[PDB]
Amino acid sequence: SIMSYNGGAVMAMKGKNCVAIAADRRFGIQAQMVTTDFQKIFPMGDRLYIGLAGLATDVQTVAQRLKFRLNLYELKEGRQIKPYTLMSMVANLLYEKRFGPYYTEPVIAGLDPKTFKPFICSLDLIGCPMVTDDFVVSGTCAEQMYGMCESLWEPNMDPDHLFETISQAMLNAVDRDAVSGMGVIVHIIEKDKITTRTLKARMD
Amino acid sequence: MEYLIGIQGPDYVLVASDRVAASNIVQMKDDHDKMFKMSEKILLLCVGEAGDTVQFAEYIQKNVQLYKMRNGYELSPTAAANFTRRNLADCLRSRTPYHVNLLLAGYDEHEGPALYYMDYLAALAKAPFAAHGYGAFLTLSILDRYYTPTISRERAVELLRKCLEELQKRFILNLPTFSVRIIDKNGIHDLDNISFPKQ
Amino acid sequence: MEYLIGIQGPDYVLVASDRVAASNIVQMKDDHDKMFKMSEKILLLCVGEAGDTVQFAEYIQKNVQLYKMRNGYELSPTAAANFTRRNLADCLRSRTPYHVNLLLAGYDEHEGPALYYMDYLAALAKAPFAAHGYGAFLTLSILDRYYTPTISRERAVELLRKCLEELQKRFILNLPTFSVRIIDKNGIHDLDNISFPKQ
Amino acid sequence: RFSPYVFNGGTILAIAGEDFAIVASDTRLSEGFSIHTRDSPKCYKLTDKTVIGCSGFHGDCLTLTKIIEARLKMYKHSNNKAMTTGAIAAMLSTILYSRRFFPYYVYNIIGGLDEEGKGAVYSFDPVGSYQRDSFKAGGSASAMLQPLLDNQVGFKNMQNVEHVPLSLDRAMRLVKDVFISAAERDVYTGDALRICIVTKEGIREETVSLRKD
Amino acid sequence: TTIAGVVYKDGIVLGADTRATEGMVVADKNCSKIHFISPNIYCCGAGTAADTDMTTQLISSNLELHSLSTGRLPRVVTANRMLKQMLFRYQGYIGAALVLGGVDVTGPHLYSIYPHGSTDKLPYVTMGSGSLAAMAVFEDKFRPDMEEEEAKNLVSEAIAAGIFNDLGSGSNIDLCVISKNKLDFLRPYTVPNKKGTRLGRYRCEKGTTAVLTEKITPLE
Amino acid sequence: SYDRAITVFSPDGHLFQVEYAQEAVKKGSTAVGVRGRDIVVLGVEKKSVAKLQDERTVRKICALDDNVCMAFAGLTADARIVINRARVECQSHRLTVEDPVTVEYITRYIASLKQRYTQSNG
Amino acid sequence: TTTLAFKFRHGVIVAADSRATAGAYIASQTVKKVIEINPYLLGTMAGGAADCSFWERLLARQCRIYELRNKERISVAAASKLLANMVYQYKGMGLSMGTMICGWDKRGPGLYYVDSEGNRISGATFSVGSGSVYAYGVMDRGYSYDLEVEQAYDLARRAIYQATYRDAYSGGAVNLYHVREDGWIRVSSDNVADLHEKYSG
Amino acid sequence: TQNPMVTGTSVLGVKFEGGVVIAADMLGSYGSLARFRNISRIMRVNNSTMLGASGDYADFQYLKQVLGQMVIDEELLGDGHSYSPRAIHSWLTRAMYSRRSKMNPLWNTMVIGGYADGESFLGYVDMLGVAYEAPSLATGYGAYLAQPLLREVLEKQPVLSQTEARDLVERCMRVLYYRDARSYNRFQIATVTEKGVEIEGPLSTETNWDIAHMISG
Amino acid sequence: TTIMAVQFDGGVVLGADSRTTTGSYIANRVTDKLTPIHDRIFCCRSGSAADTQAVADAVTYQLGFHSIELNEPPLVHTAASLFKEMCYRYREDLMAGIIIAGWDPQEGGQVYSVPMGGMMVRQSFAIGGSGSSYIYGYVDATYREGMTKEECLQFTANALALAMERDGSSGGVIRLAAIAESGVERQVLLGDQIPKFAVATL
Amino acid sequence: TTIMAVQFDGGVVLGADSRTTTGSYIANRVTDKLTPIHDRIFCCRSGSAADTQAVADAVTYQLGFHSIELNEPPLVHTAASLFKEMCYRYREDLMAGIIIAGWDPQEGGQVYSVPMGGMMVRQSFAIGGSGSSYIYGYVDATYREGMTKEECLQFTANALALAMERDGSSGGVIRLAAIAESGVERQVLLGDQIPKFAVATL
Repeated sequence: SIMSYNGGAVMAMKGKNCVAIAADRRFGIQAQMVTTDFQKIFPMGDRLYIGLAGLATDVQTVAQRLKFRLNLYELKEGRQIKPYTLMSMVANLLYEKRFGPYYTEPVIAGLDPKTFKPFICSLDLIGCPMVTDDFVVSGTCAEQMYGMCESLWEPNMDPDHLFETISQAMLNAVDRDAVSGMGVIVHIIEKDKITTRTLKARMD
Repeated sequence: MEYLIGIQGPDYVLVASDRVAASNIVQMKDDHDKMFKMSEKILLLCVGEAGDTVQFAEYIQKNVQLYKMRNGYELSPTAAANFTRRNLADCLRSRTPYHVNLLLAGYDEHEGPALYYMDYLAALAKAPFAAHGYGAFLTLSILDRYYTPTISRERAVELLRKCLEELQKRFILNLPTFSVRIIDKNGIHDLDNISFPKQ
Repeated sequence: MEYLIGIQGPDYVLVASDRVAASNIVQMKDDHDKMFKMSEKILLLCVGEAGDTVQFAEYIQKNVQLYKMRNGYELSPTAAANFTRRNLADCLRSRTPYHVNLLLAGYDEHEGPALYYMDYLAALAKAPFAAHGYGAFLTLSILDRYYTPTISRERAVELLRKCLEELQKRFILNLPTFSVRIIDKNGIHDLDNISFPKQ
Repeated sequence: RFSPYVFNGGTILAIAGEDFAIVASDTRLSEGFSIHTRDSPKCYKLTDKTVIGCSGFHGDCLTLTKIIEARLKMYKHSNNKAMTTGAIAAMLSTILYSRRFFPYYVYNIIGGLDEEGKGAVYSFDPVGSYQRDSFKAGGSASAMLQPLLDNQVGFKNMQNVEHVPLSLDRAMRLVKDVFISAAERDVYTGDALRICIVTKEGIREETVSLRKD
Repeated sequence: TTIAGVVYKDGIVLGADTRATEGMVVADKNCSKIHFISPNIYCCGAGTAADTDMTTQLISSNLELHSLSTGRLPRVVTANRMLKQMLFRYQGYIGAALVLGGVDVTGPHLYSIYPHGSTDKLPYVTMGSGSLAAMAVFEDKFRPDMEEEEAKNLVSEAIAAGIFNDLGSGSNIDLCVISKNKLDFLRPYTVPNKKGTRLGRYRCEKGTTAVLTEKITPLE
Repeated sequence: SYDRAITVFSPDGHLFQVEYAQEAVKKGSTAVGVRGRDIVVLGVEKKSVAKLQDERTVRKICALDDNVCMAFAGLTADARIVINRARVECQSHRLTVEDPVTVEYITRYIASLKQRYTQSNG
Repeated sequence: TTTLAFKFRHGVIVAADSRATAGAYIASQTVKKVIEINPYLLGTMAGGAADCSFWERLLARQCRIYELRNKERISVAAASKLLANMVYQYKGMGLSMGTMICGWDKRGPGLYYVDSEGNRISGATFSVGSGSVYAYGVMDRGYSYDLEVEQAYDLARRAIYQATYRDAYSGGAVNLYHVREDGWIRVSSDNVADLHEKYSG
Repeated sequence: TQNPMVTGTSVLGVKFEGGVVIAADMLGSYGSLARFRNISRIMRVNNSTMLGASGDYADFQYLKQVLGQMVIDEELLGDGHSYSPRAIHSWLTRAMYSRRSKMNPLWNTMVIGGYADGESFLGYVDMLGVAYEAPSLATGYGAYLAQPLLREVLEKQPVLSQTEARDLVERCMRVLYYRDARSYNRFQIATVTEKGVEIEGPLSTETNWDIAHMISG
Repeated sequence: TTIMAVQFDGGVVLGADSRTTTGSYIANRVTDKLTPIHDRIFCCRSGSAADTQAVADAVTYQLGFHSIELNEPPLVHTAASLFKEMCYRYREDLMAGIIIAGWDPQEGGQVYSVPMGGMMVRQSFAIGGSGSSYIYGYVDATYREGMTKEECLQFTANALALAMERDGSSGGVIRLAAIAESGVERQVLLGDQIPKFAVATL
Repeated sequence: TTIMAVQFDGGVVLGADSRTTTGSYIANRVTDKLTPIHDRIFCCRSGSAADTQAVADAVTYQLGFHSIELNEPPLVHTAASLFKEMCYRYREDLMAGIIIAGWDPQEGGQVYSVPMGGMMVRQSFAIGGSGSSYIYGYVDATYREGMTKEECLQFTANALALAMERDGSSGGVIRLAAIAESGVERQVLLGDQIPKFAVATL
C-alpha cells in the first residue's frame, strides 16, 4: 500500500482543560529506516497543532501549503484561527485533490484560543472530517492505537494523566508495528503552557 | 548501479560517489561524475533515471545561479534543499515526473554544515550521514557502527574507506573508483579519488 | 552471474571459471568452484539455476564413476559429453527440466584434447574455444582475434588473462578471482588462481 | 471462478498463569457484512487439561476440530494414555503442515496445563509454525488485544512497577475488558464472550454479554 | 451505514445510524449522517462520506442563494434536480447515495438519489449497506397516512434492523421529523447500544512513563 | 506378477532354500582373505584354468569402489547381480552423502539384500 | 529476520534476532530462530517459519536414525546435503527457506548455507534474512578467524543489533549460540532495549 | 459444478414449539429467466428431517438421490436405529466440505429442519462446508431481507407456536417476492412435528400495490 | 424492463412494467417508465436509469423551447429526432433503449424506436427492454392491422403480463397510457387486474 | 436451434428447426434434430452438435442393451435418466440441451427436459434452444390443457415458425413427429407449408 510506504503514527487525546497530540519519529522507505527525527506534528498557531501521517512527501507538502493558507488567513483577518475553522480549511485543501489525493490522514488537536475548550479531529485523505470527545488516530498501526485508547482513556483527565495515557498508548501500539516508532514525541498543551517531551522508546 | 554517500562533521561535509556510467552489462564510462556544484558551498549528488538526473540537476543549478545573479547573495543549503524538494514535489503528480534520488551537501556561515537526503517521491530529510543505492544497504550499518558527531575529517575519510572496501568485498557490482569532495568554510575541495587497482 | 571459459590447444585443454557465488546484491561466497572432476581426464564446468547445477553435475559424475567401476575403463570425453547431453535432453520436456549451461573439457589417449559446449536446451557442440555467461559477450571476440590452433599453453594462459582483464574493465559484475585448471595426457592439473587484488 | 475460502471473523485470546490457562473467544459467526449466528463459540475442549481456540474459515475450523478429536482417540487407543498439551501442539503442527499446499485457513491457539501443572499457551500459523507464549490473541481483533496485554501483563514500557505474577481474578477481568474494547472497535467481534478456565480442578466455562451491533 | 426515509400524513421522517467505519474497523461511534439542506429540507447520506458531505453542502449553499433571491422557501424538486444533475455530470465518480426529504408548498416529498444521478420518488426509501433490512421492516409494517409517532417508530425500527443485522451499521439512531409547521431534529432518538462498564482501572500513575527530553514553553 | 512363497519354514524350523543356497556356495571355488596392518589380501582358488579361457573375464575378485574390494563363492551370475547393485549403492552413498563408503556399510547393504531375497514372494 | 553465523578458530558463532511479522503487524518478538536440531547441529530460520522448522525437524529425525544405524554421528556436510536434497524435490512449489547448518565434524567446524531455491554452499561467514545486508556490513568489518571468544560474541551481537536498528522486519532480542567440538552452548539472549543502553551509553 | 445453471433462490426456516417450518418458492431460474416455474426445492429425508436447497438444482437432485439411497439403505436393516437430523446435517457438512476440497463443489446452500426427542433442529450448510445451528435461517436474499424480521421476532418472543411461525414465514416470503427479482409467487411450506413431515402444496402470496398511486405526491 | 407501444387510428398506446433492479435486488418495485416529453408526447425508457432520465429531461427542455419558439404543437418525429441525436452522439457513453410515441395534428398517432445504437425507425408497434425478448413471437402472432384503442390496450396489457411473468428484470405493476387528440388517459393494472394465463399442471 | 415437445393424451409431439450454424455461416440448412433413441422414444437436440450426437448414440446403445436384457419396451423416464446421468456427470465438458419425449405402455405419452446443468424435469410442454427465448410468451398464452394430437401439431408448428422468423440461429425447414402407441408419424413442413403471420406495413 501507498500509506505503508513510509509508515508512521499520529494520535490525539482530549483532557480536562488540556489536550495532547503524539507521533512516532521514524522516516523510512519500506523496510529501511533513513532517519529517526522526522517531524510529523506542526504548530498552526498557539495552542493548535496538526499531526500528519502517511506518505512523507504529502505530509511535508500538505503541512507547507496549509501554513501558506493559514498565514494568509491570519493576515486578512486579525485573529488566530479557530480549531473547527482549521479543520474545514484542511478538509477543503484535501478535497481539492479528490481525484488525485495527497496520501495523508491528518489529526488536529488544540484549544479554542478564545475559550480553552479542547478540540480534536481527524480527516480522510480526501478531507472527510471527524470530531470526537475522546481520541483520534491515524497511521499504519491504527488498530493497535484503537486497542490501547479504548482501554486506557478516561474522561476528565489532568495534564499528567493525559500525558501518561497517550504516551503508554502510543508506545505500546507502535511497538507492535514494524514501520512505526524509532522514538515517540508528545505535545501536551494547556491554557498557560505547552510541554514537549520525547519518550524513552525501543529502536528496532 | 549508482552509489552516493555523505557524512556530516562538526564543521565540514564529506561526500563521495561511484564513477561508473553503466548500461546493459557493460561499463560505458569509468570517470563519470555524479556531483553538481550549485553554489560556492553547495553540492548536489544526483542519481537515478537516465535523462531525469542531469535535466533536473542542471535545472536546479541554473535556477540557484539565477538567484545569485538576481539578488547578490547565494541561497543557503536549507533554502536550496527546500527549493529542489518543491520542484521535485510539484512534478510528482504531473505528466513529467523525475525519477531522481539525491543528496545535498552544504555549508552555511550561520547554521554550519548540512547534509540532506531526498527520495524520488520528494521527501526531504536532514541527516548526519546518508547513502543512496543498493550499496547503501551494505554501508549504512557501518556508519551506524562507527560514526560519532565529533568525527574528524581524517577519521571521516578513513570511515568512508571502510565503507567502500566493504563495497569491494560484498557488492556484486564492480565500482572500482570513487569521486570524493569535501565542503567547509572555504568552499568545495576535491580530494584524491578512492580507487582499488583491480586491473 | 557466472562465467565459464575453455580453450583447446593441440594437446591440452585450458579451463577457467569465476569464483563468485552470489545472491541478491551480495557475494555470499568468493572461493566457489564451478568445476567437477568426472574422470581422471574429464572436467565438467556447470553453471545456471540454483539447485539444478549441482544436482545434474553430481548425477552425471556418479554415473560416470559407476561406468568406470562396472567396466574397468573410463568413458571418453565424447561418450561422456553425449551421455550428459542425452540426460539433459530427456529431461527437457519432462516435469523436471534442468536449467544448466555447461562445458566439458577432456583428453583422450586416441582422439586427443576436446572441448564441448552445451546449451540448457541440450544442444551439443564441439569447439576449439567457448564461453558461458554475460562475460562471454565481451570475451569470445578477443579469443576470435588472438586464437590460433597451435597455441602454446603459456600463450593460452596469457590470452585467458587478456579476457579476464577485459572482464575487469568492462563488465559491471565484480568477479575478482578465477579458478584455472588444465587437462593433458597426465590428467587434471590445478594452476594458480588468476586474481586482481582489488581489496 | 470459485474460491474455497471465506473469512468468517472471530477473535480469540489465551493467557497462561502459574496454575491456570484461559482460552476465550467471542461467539459471533459472520460472513461479508452479515451475521450467520450470535451463538457460535470458537473454543473446543479437547482433554480435561487442554482447550483449543480456532478462528478464520469456519469449514476448516469444523474439519480441523473433528480431525483433532479422532486423532486424540487414536493416540489413546495406541498408547493407553491421553495426549499431553505439548503433544497436541506438535501433532497439530504436523496436521497443519500436511496441507502446506492447500492450507487450513485457521488460526489456532492452544491453552492448557503441562505435566508440572503449570499454564501453557501455544500459538500457531495456518501451516503449523507454532511457539509457546505467556499470552496470545488471534483473529480479527488480534491487533487491538495484543498491545494492551503486552502492557498490562508484560509490563512493557512501564517504569518502576512491581512485576507481580498474573492472578486468575485479574486475568479474567483483563480478558473481559479487552473483549469489551474490541467489541467497540471491531465489527466482527461481539454478541457474546465465552471464557474457558483450565486448572487442576478441570474446565470452567463463563459467558459474558457483548453488544449486538 | 443504514439510512431510511418515510412519508406520513403531516410530513416526513428521516432516519440514520451513527457508525462510521474505515474498512472493518469502527472509527466513529457518533457520526452525523443527517445533513441540513434548507430549513425545510434534509438529507441522509450513505456512500463515500466526503462526497456526500461536499455534495450536500454545495447544494445547501446554492439553495440558500436561490431562496435568498426568490424570497421564498426552497422546493424539494429543486434540491433533487441540482443533486441529480451534478451527480450525473460526474458519472458515478462522486459516491453520494442520498435520502432527500422535505416539506413544500406542494407538501411533503421524499426522493432517493443514486451516485450515477438516477432518482426515485417514493413514500419510503432505504440506502446503504443495511438498506435491505430496513426495507424489509418497511415492506412489512408500512401503511399510508400514518401519524407522527407511528412513523417515527417505524423508521427507528428499520434503522434498528439495519444496526443489528449489518456489520456496516451500529451505535445510535438519529431521526429528523419534518412537518408543515414543525422540525424535530432528534439527534439521538435512541441509544440501543452501550459499551459494557470497565471492570478494571488501567490508569497509569505519574512517572510510569520514562522521559528522555522535556521542554516547557510558557504562553499568554 | 509371480507371487509365491519360495522360502518357507520346515517343521524342524529350517529355511531349506537358504540351506540349499549355502550348498551352492559350498560347491564354489575356494576364496580366502586376510587382514594385515597396512595391507589386506584376498586370494581365490580354482580359476577353472581351461587355458583356452581369458582369465580377465572370469576373475572372482571385483572392486566395489576405490575404497572397497570383494571376493565371492557360489553362483557367478548371482554374484554379478549383487556386485553391480553394491556398486550402484556405493555411488548413491556418495550422492546422498558427501563422504564415501565404509566397508561395514556396503556389507550391511549386501547382507540386507540377501535377507530380503530370503523373505520375498517370487 | 536477521540471522548470521561465522566460523573461527574456536568453533562456530550463530546469532539471530527474534521478530516475526505478518505484514506490518508484529506477530511475535519471542521467536527462537536458532533451531536446535541436535546437541551438535544448529539450524537457522529465515523465510517461512513453518518450512524451516518442519524440514529441519525432519532433518533431526533422519540424523538420529543415522546415528542409530551407523553407530556414529552424521557429518555437517551430509546433514546439509540431506536437507538440500529433501527441499529440492519441492522446487517451484513455494517453499521459502534460507537456513544455516552449523556443527563440528571430523573436518572441524562446519557451516553450510542451504536455500529453498537449491543452494548449498560451505563458507566462513553467512547472513540470511531481510536484515542480512546490514549485518554483513559490521560482521565483515570485524571478522577474523583469530578472534577471541568474547570478541566473537561481541561481534555477532553487535551485527545483529545494528541490523535490528536499520531493518524494520528485524528486532526483539538477540540470541547467541556457540558451537564447540563437544557440542553447542546457549551463550546469550539479550533484549535490544538493553543492548541500546549498553552500546549507546 | 463450476458454473451453476438452473438455480433456486432463498430458503427460509424457523423453529417453533414442537416443530420446524421451512419455506421455498417453486422456481428454477436460468440466469434471469424464470424457466421452470413448478419444481420442488424441498425434500423429505425420513420422518424426522427435511431439507431445503438454494443454488444449482441439478446438484440438489444429486444430493436428493444420494440421501434417498442412504435413508432406504438404513431402513432396510430395521435395527431400531434411524438418522437423527443432526446426523444428516453432519453428513451433509462432510460431503460439501469434501467436494469443496476437491475444487468441485456442489453449488448449494441448504437448510435442514427436524424434530426428534422433543427438540427442534435447524441447521445451515454451505457449499464450502460452513455449517451451524440457529433458531432461524434464511439463504440468499432471505439472509438480507427475511432474517432481520425473523430475528426481530425471535428476540422478543423466542418460543413460537406453529401458527405464529407460519404467519412469520408468509410475511417473509411476501417481502422476498417484493424485493427479490429471482423469486416467484408460488411456494411450498414444509413442517416437521412428531406426526412427521408435511409438504403443503403450491401457495401464493397476497400482494399490495397501493404505492403505485403515490407518484405525484 | 419491458416497454411497449402500439399505434392505432386516433393515436397511440403505451405500456411498461415497474421493476427497477440493481443486480437481483429490486431498488424500485413501482417505477414510472412512461415519461411525458410534451402535452401529447411520451417516451418509454429502458437501460440505465440515470442515462434515460437525463436524456428525457434534456429532450423535454429542448422540445419545450422549440415548441414555444414555433408556437405550434411539436411533432412526434421532432422529439424522436432529439432523442436520436443525443443517443447517437453519445452512443459509447449511454445505455438507453427508448420508444418515443404520441399524437400530432400533422401525422396523427406515431411510434418511433430509438435503440442502443442511436438509429431511429417508425413502427406500427415497438417493444424494448430485457423482457421484450420473450414476447417477440406472441406480439408477431397476435398483432393485426386496424386494432381499436381498447384492443391495443388489452394487447399491450397481455404482452407485458407475459414478459413480466418470464423476465426476472421485469415485474411489479403494469402502467398504461393512451394518447390521442382527446388527451392523455393513464391507468394502472395491478394484482388481479393483470391478465393471467393457465399454468401447466399435470 | 429451436426444439419443442408437447404431451397429449395418446402420446407426444416433437418439433425442431433445421439450421446448424458455425458462426453466421450455415453449415447445414437441413439438419435432423429429432433423433430416435428407441422404437417409440425420441430426443430433441440443441447445443454442440458433436456432444449431442455422441450422447444420443451412447444413450441409444445403453437403452438398447437394457431393453433387450429386460425384454420389455423401455420407459421414457429411463432414457431421460440415462441422458440425465451423462449430461450431469460431464456438465463441465458438454454443451447440450436435450428434450426426451415418447410413448410408454406404463405411463403413456411423456416429455422430459434435460437442460445444460444436467437436471431432469417432466413437463406438459418443453421448449429449448436459442430461439426458444422468443416464444416463451406465445407458448404461455396459447397452451391449453387437453389439446388433441393435430392441435399439438399445429401448435408446435406455429411456435417454431415464429421462433425461426425471429432467431438467426434458427430457420430452414420444420420437422415434426407424432409418437403414440400407434407408432411414429414424421412429417416435414417446408416453404409455404410453414405458417405465416401478417407482417406490419404502414
